[PDB]
Amino acid sequence: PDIHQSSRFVFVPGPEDPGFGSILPRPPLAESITNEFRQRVPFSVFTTNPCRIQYCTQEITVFREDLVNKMCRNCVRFPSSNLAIPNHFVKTILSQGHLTPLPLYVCPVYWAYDYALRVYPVPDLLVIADKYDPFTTTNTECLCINPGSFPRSGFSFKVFYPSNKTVEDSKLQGF
Amino acid sequence: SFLRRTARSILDLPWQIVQISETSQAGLFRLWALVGSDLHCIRLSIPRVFYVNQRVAKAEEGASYRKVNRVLPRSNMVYNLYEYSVPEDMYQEHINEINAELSAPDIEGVYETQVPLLFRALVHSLAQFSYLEPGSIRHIYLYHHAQAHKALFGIFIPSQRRASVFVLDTVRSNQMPSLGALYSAEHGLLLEKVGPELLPPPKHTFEVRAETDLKTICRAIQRFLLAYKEERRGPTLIAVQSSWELKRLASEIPVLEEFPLVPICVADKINYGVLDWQRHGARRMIRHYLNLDTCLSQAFEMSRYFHIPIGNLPEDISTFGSDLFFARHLQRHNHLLWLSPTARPDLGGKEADDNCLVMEATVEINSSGCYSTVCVELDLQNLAVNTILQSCSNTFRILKSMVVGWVKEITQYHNIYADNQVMHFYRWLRSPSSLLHDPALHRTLHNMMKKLFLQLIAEFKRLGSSVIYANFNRIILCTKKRRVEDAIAYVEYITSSIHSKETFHSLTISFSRCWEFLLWMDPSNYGGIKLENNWNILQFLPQAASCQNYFLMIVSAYIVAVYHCMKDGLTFSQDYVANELTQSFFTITQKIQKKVTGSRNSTELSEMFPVLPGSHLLLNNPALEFIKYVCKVLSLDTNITNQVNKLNRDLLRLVDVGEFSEEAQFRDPCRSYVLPEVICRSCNFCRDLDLCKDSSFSEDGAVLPQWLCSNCQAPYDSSAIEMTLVEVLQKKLMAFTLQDLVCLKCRGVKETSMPVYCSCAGDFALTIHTQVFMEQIGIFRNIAQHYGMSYLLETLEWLLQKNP
Repeated sequence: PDIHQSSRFVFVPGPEDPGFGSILPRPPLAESITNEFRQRVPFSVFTTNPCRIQYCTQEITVFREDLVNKMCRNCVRFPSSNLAIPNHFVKTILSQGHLTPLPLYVCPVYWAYDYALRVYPVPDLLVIADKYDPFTTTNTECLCINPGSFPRSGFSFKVFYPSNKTVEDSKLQGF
Repeated sequence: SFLRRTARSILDLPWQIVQISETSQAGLFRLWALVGSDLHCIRLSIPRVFYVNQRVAKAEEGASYRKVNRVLPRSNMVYNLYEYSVPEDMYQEHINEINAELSAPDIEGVYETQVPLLFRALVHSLAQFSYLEPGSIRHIYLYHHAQAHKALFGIFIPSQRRASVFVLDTVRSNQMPSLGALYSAEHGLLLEKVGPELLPPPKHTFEVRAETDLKTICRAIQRFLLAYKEERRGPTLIAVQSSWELKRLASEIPVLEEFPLVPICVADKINYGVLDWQRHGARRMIRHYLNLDTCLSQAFEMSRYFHIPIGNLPEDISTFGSDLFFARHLQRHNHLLWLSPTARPDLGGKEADDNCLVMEATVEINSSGCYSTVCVELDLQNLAVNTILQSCSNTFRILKSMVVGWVKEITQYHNIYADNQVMHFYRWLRSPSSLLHDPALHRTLHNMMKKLFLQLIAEFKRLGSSVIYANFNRIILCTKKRRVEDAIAYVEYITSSIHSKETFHSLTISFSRCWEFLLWMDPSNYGGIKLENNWNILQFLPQAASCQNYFLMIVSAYIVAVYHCMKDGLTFSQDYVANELTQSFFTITQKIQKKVTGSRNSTELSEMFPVLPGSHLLLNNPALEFIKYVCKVLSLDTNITNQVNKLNRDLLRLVDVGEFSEEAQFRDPCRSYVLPEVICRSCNFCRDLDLCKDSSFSEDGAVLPQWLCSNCQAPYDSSAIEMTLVEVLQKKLMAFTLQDLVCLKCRGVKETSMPVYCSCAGDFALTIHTQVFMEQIGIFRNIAQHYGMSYLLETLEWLLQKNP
């Protein structure tokens, strides 16, 4: 009863999902593939990717249309290497202030709705859930996280406490 | 360690399967092979090759920068658009995780590095693998197949009279044919031919026993089979004839030894009432016992050519023959061992401008006059395998070598593997599901086959003849006005023979079916005497005031009169029939006008017209549409348009509608839309399919039988076509989004993104205009509405809602 009646199960499809392809912002998948879930779990939503969560006192952006390796593989002179890679990535995404700071043929977007992919003003939490390794970092008092490719990354989901303004760097290989 | 120490002079114990079992341990597999007894096995592992492409900056427990010449991934990367790409560097797959600092010392870049999706031979002794003789001698026989209320397990072996068939929801009853029809009372003569692969003689008299409980069936069958195998020699295979229930190839209880790929594909899709067995269900058990021999001999002869008998993929996609022959030839001339994602290519990132070809010749000469009549027909087959014979490019040459090998393996008397696989080429180079840098190969085939087909059609000119229609499967020709068979014979035989000689093979041509007089403008509009009338625009006229019937009457009268003039002769009669029409057409138009405008049930005369999935015109006043359609066919079935234009000026003024107005102009009532090269699994053939043309009202239940493959009468299915249409929508919308923009004054392309005007003062405009997509979306919407494609309608409705 308790998780069913409290927890919001929200789904944000990406490229490897039915319906519209790798064209952003990704629309929700077909309603015939959601209605049976909705009718017996009313505390659930099927919506776009990226998506915006407003908390009572915080604001969060969720996005997973993968680009970390895309950033690395077409730097002008070179990327900046080692464990600093995620920090340089979030520096890039924050300074550019747009979830897709790269050309259209590399990451297609519907033209008129390009404003929806904006990272200005900066959100309180920025969740970029790429297939890349999971990470956590922060810049300009914005928290930024990748929950990562869970099957490859040793079952490393992540869990966030907005009222405490903190996150757990978990690893559920031990469950 | 190995099964034996003295393996240098290898013991010639050939394999039956290699069973990759990474579920047990990382990279572990079991090798199953033959001794004089039915089986033996050993547990083994192989170094699984990453092409890491770097040992210098990043390293592991081997400096295996060895034998650098596999350059073909680096050539496939043209789609990735990088340069000076020298071949390779290599190491084992040590973990399920990358060195994220991707780089290479041979030339700096980023690479896929994935390679070993299947083990095919050992590394750390190997035999010649001739005399493979992979048939094990003893095994149990089994079968799975079911309807939900009426399921059927079957165990029946010639060594015993006892059999078993037990599962049902009708707990009060039992399956009745399990005795008197499981006993076939029929042994087939081909058992004598394909017999010697089995130890006991085949025999088909049986009796059975029963159970009824979902807890008990699977557990009991497990105990039964494990006990049954001890009647025979202990270690055995279980020859399952088919696993059509529950996909029980993999989902069955543990076998304790090999499950072989004896199961037939799901060809007999029987979901009817199971009480009808007699000799039919008998053959479904008994002739499939012969298919033990058929499938095994098929797999063994396939293994003669690529050395994997019992775990081989044929009857599935069946690509592994081509893929692994091509791979080992690309090891003979060392290039690559290929990738196979669910997506198509062997590379990483992609520039979508090159994919636009995937996102986005067959002439209709449309002779509705008929001059050098004969009987007009031709047919062409196997054009792709005929194409490749006439010509990084060493991979293309090796593809020709492989095709030459298979067509050479077609024996001078009879062969079936080579035949089925030579047509497997024909469907493989069409199927979107195929892999190994697949779209490049599809494009290569289509380019070369276009050139070959243009040669074939063009070189008819040196013999007196003319062509009405041409497609890669269907052609229509004319040569003379009398003695149709003899007139056709000289040109068809000479052309077919010299096509083949000039193109290294093209003789897969045939010509027999009757059209002895034909006025042709596609199935959209034609008629001919053998009288057949096939006019698609006729279907868009109303049946009110008998307008369809009057169309057929006028057209048939014209055809029959001209045909009578021709037969009496065996030009000038055009004018005579034009005068007869000057009387009759006038009278008919007066009649239908007075009737249809007097019909009091007409809320609007636009409501009078029928609707079909190709309908778009705002048809309004049926006599005018009648005149327009009749005058179109008259204006195209003769070059003498003068009387037809006079008939237009007469009857349009009779209607009191003005000439040169837009309503007086003809437009095609049907928005034809073709899905090309639809592949059929019934016959391995590919053909083009129009979704708007067909008369949906007369076949609404039978639309998919109506959408038959022309090689047979087997259907194409709504589910696959609906998914295909959605995929077409997605790639088309991607092309729209990534389209170029062109300035209206100087017609060059926009160079960079930020300007709103050109270098001159001109405005930019779309290269892919939105009304094209609105029209194609309307086509897809009418298709989906007429054929009930709800998922496609969901996607279409969202795409229509987010509009101006």
